[PDB]
Amino acid sequence: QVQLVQSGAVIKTPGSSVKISCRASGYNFRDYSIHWVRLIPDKGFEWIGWIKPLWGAVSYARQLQGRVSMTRQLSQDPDDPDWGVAYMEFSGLTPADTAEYFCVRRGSCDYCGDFPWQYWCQGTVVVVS
Amino acid sequence: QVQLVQSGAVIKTPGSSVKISCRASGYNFRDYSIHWVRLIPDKGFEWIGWIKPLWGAVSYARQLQGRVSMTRQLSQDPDDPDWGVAYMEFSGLTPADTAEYFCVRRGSCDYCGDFPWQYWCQGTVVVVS
Amino acid sequence: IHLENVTEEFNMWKNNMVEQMHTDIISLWDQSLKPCVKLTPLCVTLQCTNVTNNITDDMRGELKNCSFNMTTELRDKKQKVYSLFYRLDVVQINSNKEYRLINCNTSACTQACPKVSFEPIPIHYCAPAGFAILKCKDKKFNGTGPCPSVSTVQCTHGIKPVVSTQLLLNGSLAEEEVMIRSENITNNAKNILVQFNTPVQINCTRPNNNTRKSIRIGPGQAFYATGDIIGDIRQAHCNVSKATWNETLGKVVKQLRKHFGNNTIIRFANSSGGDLEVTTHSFNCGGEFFYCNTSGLFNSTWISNNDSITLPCRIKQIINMWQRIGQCMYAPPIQGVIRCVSNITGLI
Amino acid sequence: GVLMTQSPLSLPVRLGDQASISCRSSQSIVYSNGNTYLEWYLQRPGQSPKLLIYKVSNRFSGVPDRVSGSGSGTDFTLKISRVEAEDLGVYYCFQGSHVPYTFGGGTKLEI
Amino acid sequence: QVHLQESGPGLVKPSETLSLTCNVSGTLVRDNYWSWIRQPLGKQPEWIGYVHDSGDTNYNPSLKSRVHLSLDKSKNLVSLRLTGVTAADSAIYYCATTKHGRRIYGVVAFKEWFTYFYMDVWGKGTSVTVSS
Amino acid sequence: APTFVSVAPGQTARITCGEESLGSRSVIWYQQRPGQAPSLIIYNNNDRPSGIPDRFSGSPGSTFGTTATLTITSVEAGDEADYYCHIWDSRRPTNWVFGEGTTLIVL
Ligand SMILES: *[C@@H]1O[C@H](CO)[C@@H](O[C@@H]2O[C@H](CO)[C@@H](O[C@@H]3O[C@H](CO)[C@@H](O)[C@H](O[C@H]4O[C@H](CO)[C@@H](O)[C@H](O)[C@@H]4O[C@H]4O[C@H](CO)[C@@H](O)[C@H](O)[C@@H]4O)[C@@H]3O)[C@H](O)[C@H]2NC(C)=O)[C@H](O)[C@H]1NC(C)=O
Ligand SMILES: *[C@@H]1O[C@H](CO)[C@@H](O[C@@H]2O[C@H](CO)[C@@H](O[C@@H]3O[C@H](CO[C@H]4O[C@H](CO)[C@@H](O)[C@H](O)[C@@H]4O)[C@@H](O)[C@H](O[C@H]4O[C@H](CO)[C@@H](O)[C@H](O)[C@@H]4O)[C@@H]3O)[C@H](O)[C@H]2NC(C)=O)[C@H](O)[C@H]1NC(C)=O
Ligand SMILES: *[C@@H]1O[C@H](CO)[C@@H](O[C@@H]2O[C@H](CO)[C@@H](O[C@@H]3O[C@H](CO)[C@@H](O)[C@H](O)[C@@H]3O)[C@H](O)[C@H]2NC(C)=O)[C@H](O)[C@H]1NC(C)=O
Ligand SMILES: *[C@@H]1O[C@H](CO)[C@@H](O[C@@H]2O[C@H](CO)[C@@H](O[C@@H]3O[C@H](CO)[C@@H](O)[C@H](O)[C@@H]3O)[C@H](O)[C@H]2NC(C)=O)[C@H](O)[C@H]1NC(C)=O
Ligand SMILES: *[C@@H]1O[C@H](CO)[C@@H](O[C@@H]2O[C@H](CO)[C@@H](O[C@@H]3O[C@H](CO)[C@@H](O)[C@H](O)[C@@H]3O)[C@H](O)[C@H]2NC(C)=O)[C@H](O)[C@H]1NC(C)=O
Ligand SMILES: *[C@@H]1O[C@H](CO)[C@@H](O[C@@H]2O[C@H](CO)[C@@H](O)[C@H](O)[C@H]2NC(C)=O)[C@H](O)[C@H]1NC(C)=O
Ligand SMILES: *[C@@H]1O[C@H](CO)[C@@H](O[C@@H]2O[C@H](CO)[C@@H](O)[C@H](O)[C@H]2NC(C)=O)[C@H](O)[C@H]1NC(C)=O
Ligand SMILES: *[C@@H]1O[C@H](CO)[C@@H](O[C@@H]2O[C@H](CO)[C@@H](O)[C@H](O)[C@H]2NC(C)=O)[C@H](O)[C@H]1NC(C)=O
Ligand SMILES: *[C@@H]1O[C@H](CO)[C@@H](O[C@@H]2O[C@H](CO)[C@@H](O)[C@H](O)[C@H]2NC(C)=O)[C@H](O)[C@H]1NC(C)=O
Ligand SMILES: *[C@@H]1O[C@H](CO)[C@@H](O[C@@H]2O[C@H](CO)[C@@H](O)[C@H](O)[C@H]2NC(C)=O)[C@H](O)[C@H]1NC(C)=O
Ligand SMILES: *[C@@H]1O[C@H](CO)[C@@H](O[C@@H]2O[C@H](CO)[C@@H](O)[C@H](O)[C@H]2NC(C)=O)[C@H](O)[C@H]1NC(C)=O
Ligand SMILES: *[C@@H]1O[C@H](CO)[C@@H](O[C@@H]2O[C@H](CO)[C@@H](O)[C@H](O)[C@H]2NC(C)=O)[C@H](O)[C@H]1NC(C)=O
Ligand SMILES: *[C@@H]1O[C@H](CO)[C@@H](O)[C@H](O)[C@H]1NC(C)=O
Repeated sequence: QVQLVQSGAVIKTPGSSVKISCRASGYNFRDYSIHWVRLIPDKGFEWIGWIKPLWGAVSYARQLQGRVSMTRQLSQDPDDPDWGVAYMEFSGLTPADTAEYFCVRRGSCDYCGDFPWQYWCQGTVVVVS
Repeated sequence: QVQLVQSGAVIKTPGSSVKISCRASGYNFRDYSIHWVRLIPDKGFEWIGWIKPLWGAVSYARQLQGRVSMTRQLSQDPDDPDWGVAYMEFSGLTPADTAEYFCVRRGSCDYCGDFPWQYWCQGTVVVVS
Repeated sequence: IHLENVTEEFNMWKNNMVEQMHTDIISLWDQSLKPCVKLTPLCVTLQCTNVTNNITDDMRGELKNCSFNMTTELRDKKQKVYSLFYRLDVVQINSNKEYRLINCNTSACTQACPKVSFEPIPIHYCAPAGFAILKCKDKKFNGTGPCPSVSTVQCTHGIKPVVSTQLLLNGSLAEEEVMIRSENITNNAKNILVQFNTPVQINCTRPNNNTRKSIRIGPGQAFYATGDIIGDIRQAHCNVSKATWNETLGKVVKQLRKHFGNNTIIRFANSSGGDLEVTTHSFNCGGEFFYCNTSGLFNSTWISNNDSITLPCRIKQIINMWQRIGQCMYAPPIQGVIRCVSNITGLI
Repeated sequence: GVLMTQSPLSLPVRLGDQASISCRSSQSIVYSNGNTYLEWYLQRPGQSPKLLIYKVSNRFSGVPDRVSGSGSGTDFTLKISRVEAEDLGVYYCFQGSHVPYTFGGGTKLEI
Repeated sequence: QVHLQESGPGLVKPSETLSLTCNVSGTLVRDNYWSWIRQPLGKQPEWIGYVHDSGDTNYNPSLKSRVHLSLDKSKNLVSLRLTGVTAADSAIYYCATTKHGRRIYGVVAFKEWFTYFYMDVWGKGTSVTVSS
Repeated sequence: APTFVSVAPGQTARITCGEESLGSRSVIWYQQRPGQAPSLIIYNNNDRPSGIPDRFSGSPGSTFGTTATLTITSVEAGDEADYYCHIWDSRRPTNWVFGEGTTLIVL
């Protein structure tokens, strides 16, 4: 199986920084990309960025640079190499940033492209005072 | 070669217990069974039982169960795997039990089956007061 | 495919391809160990005590809480750490009472890696180009003597490897009847394979609840010791059904009386003795090895005219399979209450 | 043998209701290419037995759209959605993987 | 209708063989499990233990040596003897009945169960005073 | 030592007592009226005997690693008594002494 567990929803004051940890398990974490996407109410989806955990190579959307940061943490043991953690840190909060955020993975088939996602985290609600 | 050494003869009081250690060397002891046979004067031969030294799987004659017991001791070293010890414990003595005891091994050839023996210990006299 | 007007004598006893499989499985069994940890730094002085439990004077506990010095990742510092062990893995070196491990006076030991599993899987053997595999397809066929309806095949059917001494598990079912097979039944030194038809379901469990606890021995080393036991210290056991077992003995007595005369008393008894894992019967249930007393089945006699059976087990952690001179295998403890369901299919 | 175990034999089925006749084989009936050859028979007292289905699913030419076979491995169940008076009588299973083939015992539909 | 009645000497010198009695009502001495419990002033009670006819004579391992319980089938009483009264012995003492119960949690054949006890009714007490 | 269980009448009181649990247990709750003898109120983990009043609910004894509690609702002036727990843990040995007293005073 492929499992993606996020953290819980959170109240945050305006102008703070928010950390969201997407934890993946059930596959070799060093192989696939982790993308972050947001759903704002009454806007449609909006892409945010992606990370490759093999070296932590990141890339961001244009209209959110200087505000987002991505880190990762691998499993370093010969027993349980599967699980991986990807942290998102999101700063410069506005009340427009109240939305729900999703971590996703590339679809596992070989003919599947880079963007069409298969597995989805349960979604995290971020709400700004 | 195959060598089989027993212990010495013994005077024993009636109703006691006796122990006989048949020692084998010259072959891989983890492979062949060890049988025990007795010679009573004016009775002919008589089978007693057998042991497989790999796990101590024993089997006894019916008319001596509850009285006899068998143990084995392997060689646990990477240099001398060959030598092995079998112990017989024989209890519930009568003066009819005064006889001569032999430890034997199956013949080494492929087609010769389980029972026709080849090698023989030098025999031990057990004499009951 | 099939073949007609054809008769071949077979043999199971002087057959090959079983002589190489006992070499193949051992040689493959060794390969899944050499990439794993050695236990040179763990053969060390132990300081043991009884686990917290209402202990009796006559009856005895079966878990020992032991503390010991151990190295760190660094070489200068050391640490004190504790675990739980069974009675069958410590011996008393000789006020105080300090123990040691059992296998340390003969061989250093290999921890198996907890990532790999020991569960059975189907294996299909196949013959290369220039050979063939014949298969007897007879109903009534005692395994020795000419089979009258052979059929060739490219590869064998599903062959799973299990490990068990008495009461072989997940076997192949008989077709209609119950069949006994042997080499020479008037001889006794050869075993007697009994293969019956209706499988006896067996439940086996350990109700205790474990916790594993990682201890770093050095760089990249992890000794998975047993942590704390939550709940009631209970004994692992197995259940079988009473009526199904009383029935399946009634079938095999009817089958056994064909070779021995109709007027014969047949009775059953516990095993005569020896080492541990031939008196009881052993198996692996999801990564842990049992040794379970089977006096509760073979207590019978047979005249020539809702309940269940529980039977209690013991758990060793180090095994010494195939009685190899330089070998042992510390098994890793596994989490949670554990059980498994199987089909007793044949006897030996 | 590869003898079929029919379950159940007798099914007194009222007119208009469903019916389910299962067979269980001793082995898998997988033919050496991938296409198992299963067959389901008719029988009335006084007629020769004739075929309804010749596959897991694909049916004999001339058989109406109420009889269906399904299953896998060993378990293979026939399902008739609406039962008429023609459906009464003995049904069977049949194998096609390897010779000799085995018939079952015979499953009677009644009222 | 059950109640008990304790009686002791009342004023006790130290290093003295104490003795106590307990009168019954309705239920005789043969019928039920009996128990003696002590309690110091302002303290938790101390279950000294229980007794019954035919070999049910378990004691507290705290005292374990200087205490011996007794019965009275003739007069139908329950009695007690203590040896060597100390200064900490000043406590109100309770004769009482108790009822059994088998708490089962595992398999019965493997002795995975235990017996618990609980006092249903109580007595009145007698403040045994240790003093010169 | 006396834990103060000052509660308003009509409310819910929760009395904790004893050692943190290890195995499966069986708890007994008593009470001690001032100047009088003891009296049982709860005999199993969640069972009260006949004739006793209700509204004394007990926690189930299968919880592993908690302290034995006792739930009272709608207290009064007659309920003024000291309390005692008496646990029977299936791992620890036989308890030859009761718990520590949790006195109950009504507002
Ligand atoms: C193999 O076969 C054997 C033989 O049949 C099986 O052994 C039986 O095992 C079961 C459970 O494993 C056991 O059942 C007990 O029954 C008791 C009497 O009914 C119950 O009192 C008890 O359950 C209570 O205890 C648990 C642990 O404390 C609680 O979690 C549970 O909720 C129950 O507790 C309630 O009741 C108490 C009463 O005071 C109360 O305090 C609690 O708060 C709660 O309200 C057990 O379930 C049988 O007695 C065993 N023996 C027999 C002959 O059946 C074995 O299970 C089989 N194994 C397999 C794998 O099949
Ligand atoms: C005789 O034949 C029978 C039939 O196969 C065997 O029974 C099976 O035994 C295996 C191994 O003992 C069992 O496999 C284990 O099942 C556990 C239960 O999980 C099941 O149920 C959950 C809940 O629905 C599902 O999510 C899950 O997919 C299973 O269907 C699993 O928890 C086990 O996984 C554990 O081990 C792996 C090892 O890599 C770990 O990575 C996991 O994290 C986890 O800890 C495992 O999958 C199987 O369930 C048994 N079958 C049945 C029907 O119960 C007998 O074992 C065999 N006899 C002998 C002696 O071997
Ligand atoms: C096996 O033996 C070890 C011996 O060290 C046990 O570990 C120790 O267990 C005691 C309790 O028996 C712990 O003491 C308690 O600690 C807590 C918190 O510190 C405190 O609140 C208590 O009052 C009491 O002092 C001790 O901490 C613990 N030490 C360590 C290092 O774990 C262990 O419990 C035994 N295992 C089993 C299963 O019995
Ligand atoms: C087959 O059944 C027989 C009959 O019960 C078993 O014999 C019995 O075995 C037990 C354990 O070996 C003996 O118990 C005693 O235990 C004490 C414990 O210290 C020990 O000191 C004694 O020397 C003895 O070992 C019991 O005495 C014995 N029965 C008789 C009549 O001697 C036998 O063990 C069973 N077979 C198997 C494989 O279990
Ligand atoms: C901890 O385990 C000990 C094991 O000895 C338990 O002590 C024993 O408890 C029984 C009551 O179940 C005592 O009485 C005996 O009962 C049988 C059945 O009626 C009776 O026939 C006997 O004559 C005997 O009276 C037994 O004397 C007692 N043994 C000892 C040495 O104290 C103890 O109850 C257990 N405690 C806990 C908290 O689990
Ligand atoms: C710890 O276990 C040991 C060994 O089991 C206990 O020592 C003896 O155990 C036997 C059988 O359990 C009893 O018959 C003896 O009476 C025990 N000897 C003593 C001096 O008690 C030991 O009691 C256990 N407990 C502790 C606290 O050490
Ligand atoms: C772990 O190592 C320590 C350090 O040596 C041991 O503590 C010493 O033990 C010896 C023998 O028992 C005593 O003579 C010393 O006095 C102890 N040292 C100190 C500072 O007290 C300890 O015994 C080892 N084992 C365990 C289980 O802790
Ligand atoms: C297995 O079956 C074969 C033939 O079905 C048996 O072989 C014959 O057995 C009879 C009596 O058992 C003898 O009179 C014949 O001489 C045997 N023929 C041969 C060629 O051996 C065989 O004995 C059976 N084995 C067992 C163990 O039942
Ligand atoms: C064995 O012990 C573990 C200890 O963690 C139990 O796991 C806990 O189960 C409870 C019950 O739902 C959960 O609330 C906890 O969150 C669990 N702990 C963890 C760390 O996940 C486990 O349930 C026990 N086994 C059984 C059969 O009860
Ligand atoms: C072994 O355990 C399995 C667990 O599923 C048992 O199967 C079920 O047992 C319950 C008993 O409470 C029955 O009510 C169910 O009908 C059983 N399931 C099925 C599909 O039959 C099984 O009975 C156990 N076997 C033994 C011998 O105890
Ligand atoms: C296997 O189970 C049997 C059945 O309980 C055990 O035999 C009992 O052993 C005790 C002593 O340990 C004796 O007091 C009983 O009399 C025995 N029962 C019978 C019917 O003889 C046997 O000990 C168990 N196996 C092992 C290795 O302990
Ligand atoms: C043990 O043998 C039984 C035979 O009765 C197997 O049970 C049947 O298995 C088939 C194939 O998996 C199923 O279609 C049937 O529904 C099963 N019957 C029942 C009553 O469950 C069983 O699978 C075998 N294995 C185990 C682990 O029990
Ligand atoms: C290892 O120690 C055990 C315990 O005394 C002993 O029985 C065994 O003989 C020892 N091993 C060797 C090879 O001496």
